[PDB]
Amino acid sequence: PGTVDKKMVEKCWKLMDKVVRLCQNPKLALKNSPPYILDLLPDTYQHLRTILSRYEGKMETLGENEYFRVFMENLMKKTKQTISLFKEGKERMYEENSQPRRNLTKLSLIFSHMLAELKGIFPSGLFQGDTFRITKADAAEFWRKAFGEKTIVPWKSFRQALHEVHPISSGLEAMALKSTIDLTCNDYISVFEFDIFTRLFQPWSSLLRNWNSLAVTHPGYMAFLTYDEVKARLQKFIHKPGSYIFRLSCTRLGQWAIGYVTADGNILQTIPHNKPLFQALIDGFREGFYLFPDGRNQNPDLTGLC
Amino acid sequence: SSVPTKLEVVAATPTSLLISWDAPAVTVDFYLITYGETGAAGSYFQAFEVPGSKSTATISGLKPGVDYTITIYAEYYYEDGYYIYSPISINYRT
Repeated sequence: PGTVDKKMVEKCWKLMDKVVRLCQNPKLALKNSPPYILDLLPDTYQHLRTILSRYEGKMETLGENEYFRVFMENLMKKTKQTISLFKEGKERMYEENSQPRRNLTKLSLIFSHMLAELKGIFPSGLFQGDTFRITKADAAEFWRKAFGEKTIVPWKSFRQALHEVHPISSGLEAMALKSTIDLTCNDYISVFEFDIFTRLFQPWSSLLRNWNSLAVTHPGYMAFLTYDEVKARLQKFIHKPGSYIFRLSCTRLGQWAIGYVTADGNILQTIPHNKPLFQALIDGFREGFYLFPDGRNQNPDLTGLC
Repeated sequence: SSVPTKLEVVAATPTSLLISWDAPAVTVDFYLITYGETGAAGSYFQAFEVPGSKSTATISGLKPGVDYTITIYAEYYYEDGYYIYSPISINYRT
C-alpha cells in the first residue's frame, strides 16, 4: 500500500541475505528439494534486479505500482517472519521434525510461489499484470467483469465478487478457500494466483463444488508435497494395493499429480495430462488403482461433477 | 472482546477434547493453544500452535475427571515479532 523506493528495496535485499546466511548453517543441513530457500532468495533478488534495470530511469513509476508495492511489503514481512522464526526456534531448528522446521519449509513454499508470481507479473522484468491472460475464458471474463485491469484485489473484495457467482456458506468455508487461492498469504488475490486456482478446479461452471470435493472433503488431497514426499507417505501402505494420494507441485503450479500403490509392491506416480483430476480419479477408480485414498477404505464419490 | 470470539468443545472422550473457534474478521497468523488442570501453575501446561487458517484442534492425554483450563491466543506478526490480541479461555471437566 505504501510506496517503494530503492532504499527500501536495499533493506529488503539485506534482510533476505540475512535469512540466507542463517540457512547456510551446516547444522541445518537443509533439503535439496523445492522449495529450496537458498535458491529462492537469490533468484528472487536477481529477478528484482532485472526489474530495476528496466525501470532504471522510471523508478518513481514503479514505486507506485500497486502490485509491486504489495509484493515488496509482503516480501519484507515474510523474510522478517523467517528471521524471527530462527530466533525463537533457536537450537530446535537443527532437529528436523521440530515444528519450527515445519514452519521454515512452509515459508519456503511461500517464497517459491511469490517468486513465480513475480516472474508471472513481471516477465522479463517489466509489468504485465494489466495484460495478464487468464488461461480460462470463463474465469477470465469473471476477473475482468468484476475488476477489469486490476492485477491484485483485497480478499474481501474478491470474496464478495465471487460470492455472487459461486456463493460461500460460511466464513469457515471462506477461510479454507482463502487458504487455497492466496498462495502468497498477504490478503490479496492476484491475477496469477487466480489463474492457477481456476485451472486446478475447473470447470468454472462448478468451481467451488469442485474445490470442496477435491480439496476440503477428500482424504487423498495432500496440498503441496514433493515427489519423494508422495512416495514416502505411500511407503506406509505397501501392504495395501490401490491406496492412493494426489498432490500439488510447487514447480508445476496449476497442475495435479497422483501416486498409488500397485499390486506388484511398487509405488508409482502419474499425471492426468488430459482429464480433469476428478475424471482421472473416476477412471482410475473403476480401473482399480485409486481405491484407498491415503490408505483409507472409503473412497469419495466424484460422480455428480459431470 | 477477545480473539477468537467464541470457543467450545464439540467432541469428548475421557482423555480427549475437540475444540472449535470462530473464523476471524482480523488477520491471524497463528494460534497458540494452552491447557492444564485449573488452579495449577504454568509449569504444568503444555502448549502448541495451529495455523490461523484453522478453526479446530484436538487435545489428547488428559486424565479423566480433571478440570482443565484451555486458552486460545491469536498472534499477528508486526515488524518486531508476533503480538497477540486478547485471549479466550474455557474450563472443561472431562
